[PDB]
Amino acid sequence: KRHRKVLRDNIQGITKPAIRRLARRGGVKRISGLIYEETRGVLKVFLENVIRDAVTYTEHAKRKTVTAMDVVYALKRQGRTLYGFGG
Amino acid sequence: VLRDNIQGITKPAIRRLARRGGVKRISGLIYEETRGVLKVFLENVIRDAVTYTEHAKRKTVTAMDVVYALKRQGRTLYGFGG
Amino acid sequence: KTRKESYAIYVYKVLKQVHPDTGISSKAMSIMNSFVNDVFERIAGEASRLAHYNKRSTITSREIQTAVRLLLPGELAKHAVSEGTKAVTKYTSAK
Amino acid sequence: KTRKESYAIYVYKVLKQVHPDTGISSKAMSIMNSFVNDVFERIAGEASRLAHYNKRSTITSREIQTAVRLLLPGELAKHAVSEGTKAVTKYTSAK
Amino acid sequence: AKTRSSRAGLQFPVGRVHRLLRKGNYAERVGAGAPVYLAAVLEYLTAEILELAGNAARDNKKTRIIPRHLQLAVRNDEELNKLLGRVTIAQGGVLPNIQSVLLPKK
Amino acid sequence: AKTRSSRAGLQFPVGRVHRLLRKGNYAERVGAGAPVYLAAVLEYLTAEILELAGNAARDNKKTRIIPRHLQLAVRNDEELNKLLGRVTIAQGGVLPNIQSVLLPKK
Amino acid sequence: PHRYRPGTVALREIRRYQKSTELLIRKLPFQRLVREIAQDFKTDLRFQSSAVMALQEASEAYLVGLFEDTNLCAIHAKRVTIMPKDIQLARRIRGER
Amino acid sequence: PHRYRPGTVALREIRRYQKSTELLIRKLPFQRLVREIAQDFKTDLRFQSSAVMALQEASEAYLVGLFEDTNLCAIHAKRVTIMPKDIQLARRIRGER
DNA sequence: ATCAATATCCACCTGCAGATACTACCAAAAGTGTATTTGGAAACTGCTCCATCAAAAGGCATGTTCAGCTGAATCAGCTGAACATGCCTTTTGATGGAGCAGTTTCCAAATACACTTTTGGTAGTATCTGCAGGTGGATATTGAT
DNA sequence: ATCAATATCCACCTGCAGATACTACCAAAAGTGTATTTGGAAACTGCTCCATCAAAAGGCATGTTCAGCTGATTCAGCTGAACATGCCTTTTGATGGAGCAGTTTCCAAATACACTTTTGGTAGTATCTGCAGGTGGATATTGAT
Ligand SMILES: [Mg+2]
Repeated sequence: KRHRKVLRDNIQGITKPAIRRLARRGGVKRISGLIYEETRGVLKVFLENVIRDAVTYTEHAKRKTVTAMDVVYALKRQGRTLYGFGG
Repeated sequence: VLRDNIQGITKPAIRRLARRGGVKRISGLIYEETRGVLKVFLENVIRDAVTYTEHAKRKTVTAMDVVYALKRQGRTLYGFGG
Repeated sequence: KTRKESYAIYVYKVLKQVHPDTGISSKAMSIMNSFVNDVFERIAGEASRLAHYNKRSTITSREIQTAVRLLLPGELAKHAVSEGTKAVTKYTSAK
Repeated sequence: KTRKESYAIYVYKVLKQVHPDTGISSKAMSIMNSFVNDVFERIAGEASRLAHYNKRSTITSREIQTAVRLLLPGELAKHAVSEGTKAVTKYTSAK
Repeated sequence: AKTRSSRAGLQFPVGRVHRLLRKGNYAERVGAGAPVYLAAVLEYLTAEILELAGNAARDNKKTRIIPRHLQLAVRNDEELNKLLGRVTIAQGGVLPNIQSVLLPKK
Repeated sequence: AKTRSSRAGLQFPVGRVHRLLRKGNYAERVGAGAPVYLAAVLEYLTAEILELAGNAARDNKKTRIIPRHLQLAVRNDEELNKLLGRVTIAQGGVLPNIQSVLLPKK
Repeated sequence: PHRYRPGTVALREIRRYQKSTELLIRKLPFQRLVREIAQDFKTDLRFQSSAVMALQEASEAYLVGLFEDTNLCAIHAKRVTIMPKDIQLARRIRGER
Repeated sequence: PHRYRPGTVALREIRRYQKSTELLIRKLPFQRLVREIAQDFKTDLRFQSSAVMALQEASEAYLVGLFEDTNLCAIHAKRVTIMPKDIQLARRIRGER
């Protein structure tokens, strides 16, 4: 490794059109201008909660790699069971 | 003067519950609606409680049958054992 | 060389029984595997609790039976109870 | 005739430290007992899963710790962890 | 030399199920009919989902069930929908469903 | 003859907790410190609630804690409220709270 | 002949009932409804007194909270009067529907 | 030139996206967000690519279902436009806030 | 109604990523017969649970009357959809290097298990007392004028 | 503004429901001494995960234009709040009566244990085939007029 990259503001990588698509799938016809920042914030909380639990499982196992299983168990704890990734 | 048991859950009692829930004004249709919801609530919980009773080979539903039923229904109750 | 079990071959047999000329993608199979594991733990979990509640130390087919009635909705519960009872009965007389 | 075990005495002792001239109603005690039992079950159940996930046969204080971190909210987790490690330290260095 | 599966009339592996019940520490003892009953329940459930899923495959002119087919099966069926009310099927999408008022004209 | 609770400096029964852990089928084996740790955590949380519950009795001109005080303690504290977010404390009632739009026009 | 404005007594009852903890449905009618419903699952059933009580506590806590959400839904539609559609919306978002 | 009326294309997009199952957020930006959030919890983490994919499937399924609930809240208010107050009401009734 | 721009449809073609096809250990089923242990079974006995009715205790049903809320109608200001244009960012498919999972085999530290002494915790039973509920009188809120 | 009706607040009093306190067992703690069982520690080999760079492949960003939605305003009609009068159901509490949980003690069936043999299910390597994605031309939907 020559260096290591600094991650900042990646929430803006969740673009207005991507958010619009998700709304569309959710059956939404018309979208107020403020929705995009609100959704970004809601997604950030969602990810924080799940990643925190996933990472806790990673650490408990003394690993440095977050496995699909860490995420699946994290998701399960939070009443958001996922099928298709090993549990 | 017959009148089904559900109707025993009276307008004023439903009114009182609403009040504890901070409700100021209540449409006349709410009373029937509420009775319906309470019935579905009681069905789901009682069913599971009785399933516990039957399993224990009893003819009496215990507090614990109910407590366990509420737990598994995501409605944990404190103060009645367990 | 690392070993990993799944219910896939069983899911595939059952698939072959109900839709003889129908296949299944590996991702669909992965979901089917998840589903079985998921329902396995829920039934076994309920059975576990049920035993404890009654100061039993054994999980018998009667615990699984009650767990199924607790866990599954109405019509699925009814039919799963048949198939379970049926299988147990056959297993007893077959031996 | 049978003995009915309860956390009530310990709850009562802890009440005395925290509020020496405060008592407690029957029902309020019952609630406190439920609360201890519930939290017991949640912590243990999570610790149990941790061991299973990691192919271990033992529930050590490490599982309890991780379990607490998973279950308790931020600041409550922090203090609980310190109280736990404290208790384990005092107990180990005990001749 | 007979499997307990074939003894019970089951495609699902009873030996396996007995074993997993042991390792899961659900109780001290596991009765002999427990894994037989559970394997039958598991098999019943997967047959029910596979049936409806295969039908969804067919309604979409396909030979191979994919996750979307499993999702259509589950979500279109009241009881499977509830059983899996709090589960996400990766790559399942959603049911086509547009609310009335959102449609044009009067 | 000295108790593990006194050794660990605890009011809560380390002995009982160890037992309850074994007879809970949570795992094949239970390490020595686990019940110590667990017991501490239970004691801690109890003291947290009893503290705030005591305070609540105090504010209401009372010396005996009733369910109401436990309710006020729990639901007025963000963290306890979340921990107990899906729990019902019998005879607790609710926090006084009226939505401001329902207030008469001052 | 003094008369209180519509909603004044309502507000008063909110304060009164939010202050207390008594159960708000009469015990007996609740008991009948419990037993009636139980009867369809198993006949000739008996109930511990505390079992009925547990059921009432849980039911009333359930319904009170549902009225809070219901109320929020009515306020969302810029009303102050709860309606069935408010209950229906609350239950749908809760995943009860 | 030809122009569709406001809402026509929107309804088209609803049918299209409700028909398909691919992820609607871009693979890499979502990856960055995961790594950033995680890094703030713990430095020097790696991710199995399928851990990231599992998070994406979970995240998109949460968001699509939140928008259905949100949409229901807008329509409750007799609107066809979702607003932050709609998301907030959904999340409150869901017990998320 | 017609007329035309643009989206959608269904059906067929085709190579290829992702299925299904044949194969050879081995972890895990099955079998077989000692040895333990559970939990129905049966017979109890004693709390609670149902019923009654007696008491009082009290809350709820019904009718009238009007305040003020909800919903319809109307409208302007302006947000948010559609779409044109220009270009960055993600996607995809290389490669290579290290960083870390994951498999295996050692024993030292730790937990089980069994058995014997020594409590702490519980049920029974006997005292003590917070406070629910009532009373009186002072003043606050609300609503009319 | 005043004037009054009624709700609300505080202080003080009191008996008893529901606390705390004191006691005599004993099931389950802790003690003591072998009997297994575990999951780091070191030492492998060996992938996936990360990083980069180039080309390819598409989606994103921004400005413009105006359709039609949101939210403010105003209004009238109806419906739900308030409250009087008026009846009947619930609460209370012996009674006491009996049922059925919960207590104890039994043993026979079923479960754990252990070993030795026999699979079935998995990982490795090598052909088959649904269908994604492209294209074609036929037809549907939308919106102008
Ligand atoms: Mg950072």
